[PDB]
Amino acid sequence: EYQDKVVDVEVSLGTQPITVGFETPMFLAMHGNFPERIRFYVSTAGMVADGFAVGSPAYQFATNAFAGNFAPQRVAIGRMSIDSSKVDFTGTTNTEQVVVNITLVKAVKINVNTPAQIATALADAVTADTGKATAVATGTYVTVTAVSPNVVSVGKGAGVYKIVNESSETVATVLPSVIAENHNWYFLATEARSDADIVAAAEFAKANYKLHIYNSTDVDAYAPENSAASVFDTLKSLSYDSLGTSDAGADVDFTEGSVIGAMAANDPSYGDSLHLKTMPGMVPFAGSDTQRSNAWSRNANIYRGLYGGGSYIEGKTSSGQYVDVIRFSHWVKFRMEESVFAYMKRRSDMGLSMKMSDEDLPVLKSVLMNNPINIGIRNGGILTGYDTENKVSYDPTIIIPKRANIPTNDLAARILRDVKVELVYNNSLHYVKIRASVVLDRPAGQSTNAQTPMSSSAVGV
Amino acid sequence: DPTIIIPKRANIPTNDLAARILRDVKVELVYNNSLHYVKIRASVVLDRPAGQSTNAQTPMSSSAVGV
Amino acid sequence: NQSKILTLQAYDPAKVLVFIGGQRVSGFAADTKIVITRNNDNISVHAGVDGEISNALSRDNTGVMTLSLQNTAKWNGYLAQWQRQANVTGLIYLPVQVEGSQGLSLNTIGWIQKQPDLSYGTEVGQMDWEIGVLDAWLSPDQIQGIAAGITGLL
Amino acid sequence: NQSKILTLQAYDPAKVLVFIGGQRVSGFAADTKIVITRNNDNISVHAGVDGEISNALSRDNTGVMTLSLQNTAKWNGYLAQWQRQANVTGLIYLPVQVEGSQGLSLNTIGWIQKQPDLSYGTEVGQMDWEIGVLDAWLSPDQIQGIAAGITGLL
Amino acid sequence: NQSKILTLQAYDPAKVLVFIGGQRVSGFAADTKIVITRNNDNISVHAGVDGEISNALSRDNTGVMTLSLQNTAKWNGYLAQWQRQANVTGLIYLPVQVEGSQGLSLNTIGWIQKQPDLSYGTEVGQMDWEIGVLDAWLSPDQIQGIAAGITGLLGL
Amino acid sequence: NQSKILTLQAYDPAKVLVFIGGQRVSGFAADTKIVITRNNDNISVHAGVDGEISNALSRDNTGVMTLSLQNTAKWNGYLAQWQRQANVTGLIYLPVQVEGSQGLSLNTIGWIQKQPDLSYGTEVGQMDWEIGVLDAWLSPDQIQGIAAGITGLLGL
Repeated sequence: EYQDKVVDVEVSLGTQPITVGFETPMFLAMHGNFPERIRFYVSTAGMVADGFAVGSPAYQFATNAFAGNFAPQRVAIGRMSIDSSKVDFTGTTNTEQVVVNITLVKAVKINVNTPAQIATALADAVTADTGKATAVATGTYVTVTAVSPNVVSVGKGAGVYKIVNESSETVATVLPSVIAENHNWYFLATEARSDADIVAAAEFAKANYKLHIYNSTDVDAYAPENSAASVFDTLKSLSYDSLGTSDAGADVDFTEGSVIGAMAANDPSYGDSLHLKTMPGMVPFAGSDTQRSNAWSRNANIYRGLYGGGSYIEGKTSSGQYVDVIRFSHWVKFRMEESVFAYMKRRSDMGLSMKMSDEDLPVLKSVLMNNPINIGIRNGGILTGYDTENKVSYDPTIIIPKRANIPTNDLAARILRDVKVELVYNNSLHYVKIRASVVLDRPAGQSTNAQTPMSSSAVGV
Repeated sequence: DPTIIIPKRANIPTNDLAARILRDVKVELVYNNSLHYVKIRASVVLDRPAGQSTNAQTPMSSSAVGV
Repeated sequence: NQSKILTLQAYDPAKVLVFIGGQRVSGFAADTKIVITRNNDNISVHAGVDGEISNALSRDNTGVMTLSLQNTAKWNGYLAQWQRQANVTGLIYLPVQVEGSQGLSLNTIGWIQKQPDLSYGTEVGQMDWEIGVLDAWLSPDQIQGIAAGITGLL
Repeated sequence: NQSKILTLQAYDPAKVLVFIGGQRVSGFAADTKIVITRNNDNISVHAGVDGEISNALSRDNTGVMTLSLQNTAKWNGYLAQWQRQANVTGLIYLPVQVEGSQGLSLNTIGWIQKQPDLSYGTEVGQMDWEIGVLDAWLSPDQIQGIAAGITGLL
Repeated sequence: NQSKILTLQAYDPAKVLVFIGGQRVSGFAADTKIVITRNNDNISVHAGVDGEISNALSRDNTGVMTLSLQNTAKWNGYLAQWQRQANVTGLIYLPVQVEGSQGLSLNTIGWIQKQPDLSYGTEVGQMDWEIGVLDAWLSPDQIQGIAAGITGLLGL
Repeated sequence: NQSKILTLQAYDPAKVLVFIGGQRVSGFAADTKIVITRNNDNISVHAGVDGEISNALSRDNTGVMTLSLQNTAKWNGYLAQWQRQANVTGLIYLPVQVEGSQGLSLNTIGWIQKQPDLSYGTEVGQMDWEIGVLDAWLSPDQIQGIAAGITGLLGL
């Protein structure tokens, strides 16, 4: 290369540039902007460059994810083939509808009356606007479809409505394909929010050690406990583990990104939870106070505002276990496989591969105690010490067998078994109670006893 | 660190002893390179940059999922 | 509870670089190497008879940095020549920057304040040049973490 | 990084010659041999309340050089006779030059300021004549190198 | 009662702003920036021949303001030039404002009274300008909750 | 705000030049070379009977200049001879100039006011000459950026 200046200075305006370890989320959207089934993006501006329309479900998810306090710097997007799209006006609106729309980059304009008139008006402007896109109103909504293999993307803005994409590919069948291209993603979110589609993803994630998150606008979420007509009830019965929370914008803003934005960079080793964490973009729950009680029994978390701010209350999963415990279990699993695996490769590549004998097996205590266990203790996620009531110690234990104790069959297969480990989890604080008292005037003189208080009554036999 | 390797009498061919010449002395060194070019990426802020993230944990250096 | 190591890297005195005027200083003596102290208290308190107390913030940050060097280092001659030149011409201010290994740092403008005594004996002696600094605020630039906003229930 | 020797020649105390009036002085005591110190600071600082600071250059270079000698050296009698002669006549100034081995040097005009105490005991004692010098600036003449111009980003 | 903090934020000398003519003044020295004082008392008392006490309010409110500066500050030259110009032409009156921090403040019209004395010595010297001011009544201004307190005082 | 260096080069006492008659003066002593002061204030204030303040500029500008010297300097003899000659003939006026460093300066015509007092003691003594000067207005001169600053001040 040739450099014309000995020193070169780039000067920009607005802010200085923001790299850490994080777990990427994956959002399974419906689009046709690339032939691949998974692609990584680092910013919203990258999405629109690929033909994504502003306000589209994929764009809304990404912008919320990057706005969190623990936001990741790289998101992943799935792909399902679009069959059509809808713009639904089953709701009153009294302002111009700036419906962004992109082919292969315009912004349709509407003016407002009744939903039927405005829906018809929009279809009129789509036609005679570009005779290669389909638009037809039907009662109270407009269906938009591409006539040819041409990328079409419908956005959002300045109006009161929702976009509902449709596809023929079921979630249960798409997921095995996307995981084939790449598996470097931890959180799983899905655009298709049908009752059956959500359950299918939950079963898949459980068997693949992924974490499933979903929002829902269902009114049955906080309905009376007897009415088991909500998706939350179905998951609870199946004993699945998924983090769901009721929110009114779940289908207009796709607030899953805000929830993920507060977990991506939060390493489980600290034992921190989602209690009282701030979600930047969700709206406080409004349903009275009894409605809050119904949701809690449903394991349907809510975003609640107190003292001027917003606070996420309890991250109970569908089965009832707290989320921070579930993330810890996955953290323990992943960081013990890598630690042991990484040690065997350092020995296999030196020619001195590890061998099954009593002079080599004991070394594992130094490996396991080093990477996974010691980090937890330093960060406070693992308890240690002594218990004064049960009279037991919390120190982690590691037991390794002996060559004489291994069946002859296992030596032929060259596989070790029955390594056992124990740990104690450290629980955060969620609720507190206080018993204050007030004295009005001159409380009576106290007892003058000045002896050490005897701790037990003499008579016990 | 520089290395110096010297052979042994048992490793010298009989022919070289007749000629009285030693061979195959090997040395290694590393050179230190000066600086010629430099680049800078300055930035300017105009008014009240937005509040930064409040995360106060040690930044994890690697993603857990790698298998 | 188990004892915890504070920092993953040992404190290496050779990583504490001293830069005066843009040149690295070498030839330090034994025992201590750099001593940085302020001149006055940061906050003064006015105690009252009844009990009311009020505090004031000091606006003076003058400090003295002590450099210990052996008698056989060329930097002694460098400092003597600089002292003579500053005396004859008048310009006495030069930049001073200190980079810590695992501790705080310092970067201000300094000057030569006091010359040290020169003793000659059986062993090699030590001379402590006294350098004054405009501001003596130590900076935690090397350490990563922003918890000052988090801390504070005032 | 490897440790580096500073100077290729060892510091030999016998190479630190002392010349008073043109004669070499011999008969020094144990421990220290020459101690050279100034009297006032080189630069004074006037700290302000708001923060503005200004400095002044000292125009006084008076110093005190301490010579330690044994009780059995003829130079004690030499100094006593010189003191008496300077007292009776009046001329009290004589040249003083000190040459360092691997360190700084000194060359000014000096005078006898204070006479030392004389103790007599089981062992041979030590007497420290105090010699004052007009200027106490140490000179790096022996060391070779001109980097003062190179140094300095003021 | 127990101890109590008088204020919430500490008094800061740099927060005290001094304006002469319309420009902030920099170059203060030592441990005293400004000193504001009056010339006469507010009330003079007279004894009677049968125990009566008669009090008379004063109608003079001039005062003095001592400004301490280093002799290396440009405001010394500014003041000297102003003094020469005032002597030549006649205009001597310029505005003076002092905005105190957690304390009383001043806002009036001032003039240059007496030129200080230089003293070149070993250290850096100090020059003290006496600035006379028309009105020397200090104003609570920034301090809050004063209007309510004033109406609280009883008297007859 | 943070701290700031008032100047770029340090004040140097030897850089201050004192000229009397046309020759530089050497032989200063102790820790005070010269002291320049005035005799009267620049403005005198008078109170009124109904709050008015009247100010009057002064038309006297004489001052004093104390020169501190050792009693081993030849300038002592120079001044003594000049005093005797002035007493005999009558010529007493000679030029006086002081060129300050990073400070105000002086240029006027002076005279010898009062002879100091000798004191032979154990140490070397100090003699202080009072030199009276016609005009004692200090001039910014060397200090730059003063003409622009003077026009910046507002007042009415």
